[PDB]
Amino acid sequence: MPVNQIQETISDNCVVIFSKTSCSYCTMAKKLFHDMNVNYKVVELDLLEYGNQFQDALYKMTGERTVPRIFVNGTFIGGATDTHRLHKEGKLLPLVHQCYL
Ligand SMILES: N[C@@H](CCC(=O)N[C@@H](CS)C(=O)NCC(=O)O)C(=O)O
Repeated sequence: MPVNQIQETISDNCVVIFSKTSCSYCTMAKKLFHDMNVNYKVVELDLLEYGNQFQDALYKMTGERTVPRIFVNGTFIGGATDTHRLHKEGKLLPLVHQCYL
């Protein structure tokens, strides 16, 4: 069940980016975490056999189906635009640090 695997992945990784391989928003979100020296897990929905079902479950969980859907410490933070805003505000690295602490 995709909803289970989603929950498993976000619980087992500090940062998860549900992504597609040719999405410019996703590339930007990867770039942001990379530039912060934060390790992330990428799930490429376009390469998964049931990625459509994953995208459905991400809609049900988060309220929207667009990629990227980004989780930090098991908490949905937004898409690419939200993540950049949270980073600009100094809200993102504290969430990353809760993970470890
Ligand atoms: N406002 C969103 C924009 C994301 C977005 O529009 N993503 C496109 C892919 S580039 C999308 O998900 N399109 C529909 C789809 O692939 O299902 C964000 O900042 O994350």
